[PDB]
Amino acid sequence: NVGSLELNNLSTAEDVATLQNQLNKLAEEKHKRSTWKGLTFRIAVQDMWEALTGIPTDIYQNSGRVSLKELLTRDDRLRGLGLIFFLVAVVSIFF
Amino acid sequence: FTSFVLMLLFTGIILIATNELTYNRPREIQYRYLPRDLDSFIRTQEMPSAIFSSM
Amino acid sequence: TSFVLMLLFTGIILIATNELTYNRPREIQYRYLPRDLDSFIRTQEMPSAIFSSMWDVDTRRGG
Amino acid sequence: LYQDPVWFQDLSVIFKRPSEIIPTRDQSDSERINAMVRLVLYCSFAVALIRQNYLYAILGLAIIAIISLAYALGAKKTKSNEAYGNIRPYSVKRSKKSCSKSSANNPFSNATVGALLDNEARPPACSYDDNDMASTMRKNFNKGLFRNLDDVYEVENSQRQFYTMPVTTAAPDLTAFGQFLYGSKGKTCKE
Amino acid sequence: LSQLVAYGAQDVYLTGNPQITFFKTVYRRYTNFAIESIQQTINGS
Repeated sequence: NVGSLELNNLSTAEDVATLQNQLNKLAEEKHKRSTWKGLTFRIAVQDMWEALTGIPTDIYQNSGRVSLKELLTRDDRLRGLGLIFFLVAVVSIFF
Repeated sequence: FTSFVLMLLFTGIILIATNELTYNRPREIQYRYLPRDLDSFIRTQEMPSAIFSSM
Repeated sequence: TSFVLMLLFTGIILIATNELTYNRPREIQYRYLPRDLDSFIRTQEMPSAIFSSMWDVDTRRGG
Repeated sequence: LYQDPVWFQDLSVIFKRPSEIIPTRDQSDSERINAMVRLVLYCSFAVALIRQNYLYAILGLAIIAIISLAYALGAKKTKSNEAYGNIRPYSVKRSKKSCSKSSANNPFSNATVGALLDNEARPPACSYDDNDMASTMRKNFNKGLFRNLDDVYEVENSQRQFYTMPVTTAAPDLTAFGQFLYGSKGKTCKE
Repeated sequence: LSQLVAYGAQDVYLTGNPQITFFKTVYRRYTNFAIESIQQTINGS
C-alpha cells in the first residue's frame, strides 16, 4: 500500500533493471557469506594464500602516499599476518 | 632475550588469527515477489498516499 | 617459562573474549518487489476465466 | 565562510611526514594525539636501542594502542563549535569548524525548510571546495537522473540554475557582515 | 521516480487485495487539504 525505495545495493542501481536487482543482490549475499565463512576461525589451507596476499600488498599499501590503518590491516589482511606464527615456530625449532 | 619476543609473537599471532573473524559484518536482507493479486492492486492504484520512503 | 605461562594466560583470555563476542546474531528482513511486466502478463488470468459467469445461467432466474 | 589549516589524526601514515613534533601546543586534538604518538614511539624505540631486550618497543606500541583507542572511543559528541555573529567563546584552540554536509533530501544544503525540521540552529554549509563536497554534491544531484551522453561537462541537465544560496543558516548573520564592512578598529582615537 | 521500489511485510503480509463488487464503491481515504484563491501583484503598467 506504500512505496518504499531502496537507493542502492552498495552500487547505485537506477530504477531500470528488474530481475538484475535480485540476481546482483543474491550474488552479494553469496559473496558476503563466502567471505564470512572463509574469514572465520575455520580455515583449512587458505592461510598460505592469505599470507602471500598480505606481505606484498601490506608493503605496497605504504607505497601509496597514505593508507588508513583501518585499511592497511583490516582489508582481509589481519590473519594475513598469520605467517608470523609460522616463522616464530621455525625459529623456535631452531632456537 | 630473543626467545622472549619470539614466544611473544608466537602467542600474539594466534591471538590475531582469533581476532580477525570480527572484521566482516555485512547486512543480509532477501528479495521476494509480490502476490499476484496484491501486485495487480498496487499497479492499478493511482495515488501513493505517503510520498516516498528510503528503506 | 613464566613469561610463556602468563602470555598464554592472557592470550587464552582474549581468545575466550573473541569467542564470546563471536556469537552475536544477525537478522534478515524481506523486501518485496513488484512483478516484472512480462512475468505479470504471463501470470495474468485469461478473461475467459475472470468473468465467465456473465453467461453462467442468469440473475433473475435460478438453475 | 570560515577556513582553517589542514591537519589529520594518527591513522594512515601522517606520523612520519611532519615528523619531529613531540609535545602539544596550539594544535588540534588530532594533532596533539599525533604528537603524543611521536613522543611514545621515539622514547620507546630509543629505550629499546639502549637496552637491547626487544620488548620496550613492544610496550611502546601497546601504550600507543592504548592512547589511540582512548582517543577514538572516549570522544564526547557534545560539540557545538559553530562560528557566527560576534562571539565564539566555546573554544579558542584549533578545531574543525562545523559544516552542514550535503544530504540526499537537501543536495545543496540551502536550508529551505530543513532548518525548521530538526536542527533549529543549523551550521553554515561551508565552502564549495573545503572537504570534497563538490563530488558529493554532484553525486547527490545525479541521483535518479538520466543523461543523454552528449555532454561530458554536464550542463544539459541544468546544473547552473541550482546553487548554494549565500546564507545557509536561519539568520543572515548581520553582525559578521557589518564587521566586514565596518571594522572595529579596536581602541580608536576618540577613546 | 527512477529508484528501485520494493514493499515491506507490513504492506503485504498484514494486508491483501479485497474483492470489490461492482455495485459497492469503496471510496479512497485521503489527505487533508483546502483550496484558496488570491490576487497577485502585477509589476509593470
